Amino acid sequence: DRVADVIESSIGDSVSRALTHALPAPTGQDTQVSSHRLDTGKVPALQAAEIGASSNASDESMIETRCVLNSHSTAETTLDSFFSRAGLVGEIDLPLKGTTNPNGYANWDIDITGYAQMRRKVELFTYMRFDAEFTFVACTPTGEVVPQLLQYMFVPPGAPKPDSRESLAWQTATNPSVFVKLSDPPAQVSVPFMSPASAYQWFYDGYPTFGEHKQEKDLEYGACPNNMMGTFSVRTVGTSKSKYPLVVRIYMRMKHVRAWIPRPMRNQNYLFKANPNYAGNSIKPTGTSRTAITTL
Amino acid sequence: DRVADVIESSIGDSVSRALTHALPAPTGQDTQVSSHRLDTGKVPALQAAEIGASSNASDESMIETRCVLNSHSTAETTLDSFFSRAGLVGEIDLPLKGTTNPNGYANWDIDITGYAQMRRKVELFTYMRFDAEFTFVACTPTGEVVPQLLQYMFVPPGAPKPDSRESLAWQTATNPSVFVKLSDPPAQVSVPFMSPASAYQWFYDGYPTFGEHKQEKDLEYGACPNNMMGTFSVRTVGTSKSKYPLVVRIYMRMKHVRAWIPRPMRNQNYLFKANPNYAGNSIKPTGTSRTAITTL
Amino acid sequence: EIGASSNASDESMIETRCVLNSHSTAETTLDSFFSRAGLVGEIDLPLKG
Amino acid sequence: ETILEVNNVPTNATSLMERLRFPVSAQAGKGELCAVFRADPGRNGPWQSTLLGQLCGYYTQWSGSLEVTFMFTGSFMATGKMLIAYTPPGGPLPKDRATAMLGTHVIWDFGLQSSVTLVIPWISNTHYRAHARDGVFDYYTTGLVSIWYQTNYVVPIGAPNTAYIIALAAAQKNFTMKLCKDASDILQTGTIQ
Amino acid sequence: SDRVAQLTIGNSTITTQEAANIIVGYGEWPSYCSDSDATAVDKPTRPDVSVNRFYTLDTKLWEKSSKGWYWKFPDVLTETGVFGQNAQFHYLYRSGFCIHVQCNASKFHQGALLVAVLPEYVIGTVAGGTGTEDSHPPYKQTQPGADGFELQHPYVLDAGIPISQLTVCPHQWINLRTNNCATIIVPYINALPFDSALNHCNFGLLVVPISPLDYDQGATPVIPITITLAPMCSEFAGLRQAVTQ
Amino acid sequence: SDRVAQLTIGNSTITTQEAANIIVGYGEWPSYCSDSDATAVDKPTRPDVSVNRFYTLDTKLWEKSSKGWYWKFPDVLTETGVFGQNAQFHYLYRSGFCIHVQCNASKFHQGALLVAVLPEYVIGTVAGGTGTEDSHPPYKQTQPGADGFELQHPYVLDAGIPISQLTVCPHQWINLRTNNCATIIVPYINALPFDSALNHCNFGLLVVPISPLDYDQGATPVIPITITLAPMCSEFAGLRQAVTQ
Ligand SMILES: CCCCCCCCCCCCC/C=C\[C@H](O)[C@H](N)CO
Ligand SMILES: CCCCCCCCCCCCC/C=C\[C@H](O)[C@H](N)CO
Repeated sequence: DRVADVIESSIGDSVSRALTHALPAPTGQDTQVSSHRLDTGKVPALQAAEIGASSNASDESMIETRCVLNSHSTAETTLDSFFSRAGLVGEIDLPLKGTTNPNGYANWDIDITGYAQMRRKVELFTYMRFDAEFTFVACTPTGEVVPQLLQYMFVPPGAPKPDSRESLAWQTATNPSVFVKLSDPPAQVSVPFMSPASAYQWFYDGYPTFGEHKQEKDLEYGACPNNMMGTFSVRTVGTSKSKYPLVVRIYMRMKHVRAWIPRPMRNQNYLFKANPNYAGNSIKPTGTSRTAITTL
Repeated sequence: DRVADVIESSIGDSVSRALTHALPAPTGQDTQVSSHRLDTGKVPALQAAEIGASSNASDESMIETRCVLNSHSTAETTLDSFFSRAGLVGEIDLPLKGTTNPNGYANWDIDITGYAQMRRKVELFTYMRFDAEFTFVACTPTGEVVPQLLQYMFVPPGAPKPDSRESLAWQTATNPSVFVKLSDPPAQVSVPFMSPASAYQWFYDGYPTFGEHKQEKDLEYGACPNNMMGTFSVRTVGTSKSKYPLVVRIYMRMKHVRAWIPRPMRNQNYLFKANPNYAGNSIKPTGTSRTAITTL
Repeated sequence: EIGASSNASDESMIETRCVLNSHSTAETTLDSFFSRAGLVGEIDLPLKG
Repeated sequence: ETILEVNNVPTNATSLMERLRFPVSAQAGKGELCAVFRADPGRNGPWQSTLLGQLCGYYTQWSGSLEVTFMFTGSFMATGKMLIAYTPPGGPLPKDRATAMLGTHVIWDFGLQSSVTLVIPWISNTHYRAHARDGVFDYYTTGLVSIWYQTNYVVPIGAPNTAYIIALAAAQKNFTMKLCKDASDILQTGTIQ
Repeated sequence: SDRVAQLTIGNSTITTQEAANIIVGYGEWPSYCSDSDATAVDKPTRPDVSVNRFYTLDTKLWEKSSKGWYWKFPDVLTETGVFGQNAQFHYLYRSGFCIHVQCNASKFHQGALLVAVLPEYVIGTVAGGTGTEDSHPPYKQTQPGADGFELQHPYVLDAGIPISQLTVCPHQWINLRTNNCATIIVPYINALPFDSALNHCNFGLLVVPISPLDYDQGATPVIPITITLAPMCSEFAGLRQAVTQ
Repeated sequence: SDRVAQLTIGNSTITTQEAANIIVGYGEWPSYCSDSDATAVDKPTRPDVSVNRFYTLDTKLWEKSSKGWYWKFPDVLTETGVFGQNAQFHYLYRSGFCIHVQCNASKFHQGALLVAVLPEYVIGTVAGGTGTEDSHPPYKQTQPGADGFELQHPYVLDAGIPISQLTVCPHQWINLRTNNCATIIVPYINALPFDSALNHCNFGLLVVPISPLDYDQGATPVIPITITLAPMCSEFAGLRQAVTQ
């Protein structure tokens, strides 16, 4: 390197320059004693919101305050305190006579977007990285517990999915499987982080395949292959048909949680899984309304 | 610079790696004593011309030689010894009655390609850098010397060229000019290196203007603006027409000569200035011929 | 409006490289500009006139 | 610095003073073109009105960077933004602003400071340039300069709809010339009595 | 001091005399990928000055009844100059950005704009108006190109989320009373070190007039808006043929 | 040892098992321009791996009655890939080159080729056959593109100079008895530090069969010749629009 453009160059600097840093903060900030002020040139109240930053005025600048020692804890607003609570994420029905799953087996694609209460919580951020904990509660349509043997198999993507109650894929020589009774307490296991990326993403702005994107290939927009973790399969262990109808409910609880890049929370009703679609005719405001702005 | 691709990079190395170097050599190389050899594995005679290099065999390897001390000088084959000899480069005619220059003034564009003897010498290389020395010999068509006053003006490119014997451009307030008689010895001056480039080039493979190169703009191919050094102008100093016809001959001698990139010497007859054109029908061999290869 | 020339340079406006300039300024001096002879007068001495 | 006659359209005796400035006014918002001129100080055109052009007329070769300054002489209540672009040699006259943005340019915002400067850097293959003209010697062109509307010329009620711009040109600290010659124009039509 | 500014990168320059400081998104500057993060083996190319320079896309007119517009990055620059050629010749892409929005008026005009950057801005449909039809937006709406696209329901941001919470994203305001420009600097935002520039869009730029434009009859009625952007720390890898689609 | 060779530059590789060493033209390697030599002020761009890699132009058939061919540099690569895009986007250009010519046959074929590099190879005309007409060659003959052009009078090299003195230029031979490839490395040759890639051609490549091809009937009669080249230490400066002509 001889020319004095390469020596002085900043190309190749891989270190991130951070303007800010994190500080310990176990409790809320205290309030100190302040008195009256009568001066020119110091205006804590006057701000400029066009800059794009929040107001830096404090309690002591605007009014006269007293000394208060704040010991309120901030430990309930962390991510593990907010997300490590189990919620319903799926439901599987195994009826005797019906059209959905009459043959005694069912397949469920692993997804979180099926129910609104957990979907709205998880869609506050763009990227998320966590471990899981799945609990399976099984019973009859009326809630009664009956003697029966069940099998749950986890099928990673690419593995052959069972096609019948007596399929050869139920030998589970490689895939993990669980044998449990309906008289036992609900089964629960642990799940790692399996994404090929560094974090799950709930919003993907793009197409997964190359080539022209026509109108008959529009169902591929927004589909991220890195979130497709496989299939959950269930059957009644036997050769003949079972005697009772069954219902299975799945609850999942996160742990070891990290999150990035917050975004506005959902405003309208949900319509489809993995789709931000909303009802065009009925758009409702975020909150309530009143008759006049000058009254209550 | 942090990534270990920029640190190890060789980009920006402006130093030229030279495989060879120049050595002093004022005289021809000597010859040493050699004797007979009878061995296996040493073959100075066997060569491989497909490599692209010249043979490295010497006198001592092939025959038995004696010790000879060589004192022959190599000082006559240098570039200054080869080029510092004046030769005819132009000629200007100023007749009384005629069609070429009947009004008493003439303009000559500075060029070397007008005469073959110096053109063939200069076109052995591609680039050349030198000073000049111009000598003007003036006389009548029969050689007689007559009393007359002449003026030579050097017109750099962009300056207004005279259009008559009484032009206002002959005030030569800025351009250098020479007033000389025909009874004086020939005038001679010195000329520097004026090219905007670092060397004159006799061959330019390209076009000087941008845009489409059609067939009606084909007279611009090979024209290098960096070689156009101006115009040489001559007139008889007076208001009325002169009494005698005149002829002017220009001789130029190089000094402080440098040259680069030799090329094959010209083989065919010259046809046009600044044009490698040759006669298609009559292509002649480089040398003579004989009836048979097995005889002399 | 001040009446002075602009003080902006090459380095302020665009990204540049290191260039070593060795071009001489000796041809723009007053002696180099004026020490060249030129016609200033002319006198005519005719026989009849 | 000396005044550069970019607007060398008129030639009548009464209209000779109108060559010193060119107008600006409100447009339709498409990014229209205002003016174009060449960047050769020694060539015929706008640069003949400056002292730099007259002085370079005595020298065959030159080398260095140039500088052009534009001053806005409108009212205090007028606003606007402009794009001034320099196109290196080899490129045709830009058809629109999208192609003109690809060269070296500056964006000028009217305000308290009424002037902006555009620097024409030295970009050439040879160390020196000779004087360029149509034909073989157009090998020495320096390029083109164009002025485009960025947003608009906005003015309130009660202020004039048209303003004018004055262009001033000079040279930088690396400018040099050589090979002194005579001026192309001689100011004498006969005998000076 | 904070009002006047100059931005110089490459061979382009921007001067302004009415500014409100520069926002550095998420408190981080653009930078190159480190050896620990990198996964591909081939060395990338860094053309530097030929791709990191300011580009201007188009001019959009602000009316009294405007809704808003949005652009997709880096979809705007995939057809412009050396950056476009490099992006469509290679497979992998990464870079930061610098965004400058310009809009000027007089001292008798009033209005306000919100300029925000939202990563992974997925667009939804109106689902036929009743929520019964599972439609998807056409390719024109998802990636509009360098011409942008106009919002239909700015209140829900055309995606079902409120606009009143868009200030959580890196943003500025253009108040015609105070300033006439907004500058935002964005680092490379993704869960992968490299990605395709023809299949993935990193973020989107939103310009929505919160307070409508107003003026008295006789003043200039044409108030344009112009967008200028410049890549920062661009990297390419995976050389192959040139594909445009 | 000197017979087998491998050439690796960029993402391309060439392997040969019948070679006759590598010629380094004029005993000099390609390098970048120094500060003393440079004249322009703007900093150049050095895309590196995306432009310094091997390119193959076309395949030409060797017959028993062939005359010869010639190519012009860098005119061949002005339409190929990132090098072509950079060359037609910028004004100034400089680089070296590496040339590899391939031609293979059997042990029963015979022939010989001369591969030479001649700087500033200006082409003349036959002047109408009598030397009376001052014509000039068309643009097709001067810059034939990547398809090359066939010589009409190989004895005078189509320029009035003998072929028997072409060995003074950097050259190799392809003798079907000995080897089947020729490699030459050329530095940047010009009287200027930078130059235009669309108006000037630095040199030309000549392939002339001195000894004619021969073989007995029954052997393979198709003997192709292929040209592979790679720029070295490329530099560009003077960014503007993209011009092709
Ligand atoms: C007997 C074992 C049964 C195993 C039950 C399923 C375990 C597999 C869980 C995979 C990881 C869960 C998280 C999945 C990814 C994302 O959350 C969703 N794709 C979002 O739509
Ligand atoms: C009274 C002074 C008269 C001066 C006579 C002419 C002097 C000017 C000489 C210029 C330099 C000579 C060399 C010219 C360049 C190349 O040699 C030719 N263009 C080759 O065609």
